[PDB]
Amino acid sequence: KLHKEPATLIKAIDGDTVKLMYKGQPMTFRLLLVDTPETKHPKKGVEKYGPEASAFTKKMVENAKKIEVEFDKGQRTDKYGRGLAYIYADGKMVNEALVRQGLAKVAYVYKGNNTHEQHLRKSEAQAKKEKLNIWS
Repeated sequence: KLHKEPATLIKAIDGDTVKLMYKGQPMTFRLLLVDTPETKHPKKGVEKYGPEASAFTKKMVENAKKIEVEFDKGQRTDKYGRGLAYIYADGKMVNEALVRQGLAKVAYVYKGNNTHEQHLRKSEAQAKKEKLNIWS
């Protein structure tokens, strides 16, 4: 069973990454199973929908009264030291909201973290069927 833990927003970084205060310290979290268009790498620069995904994530965590983190059953940090989790804002999963809104594609599973992959896949399919944002 996965369990949701409280966290406090420090700052939204990109569509896919947020810095949170988790169990007393600041930590950067990378959202599990989602790939959003980036607004940063010196390679490609700022991909289409990058700014929208960013604004999307930022709005969601910034207006939340409660942010919760949910680690999966696989590895909990990437090679860069980022926590790999599902993030919730007032009980809504940000990971899913991005996918459902056509602002992220579902990523390949990473080292056993697949609890919500099917759920995300369904949402992606729906966003695709609606030709939303990225799927437009």
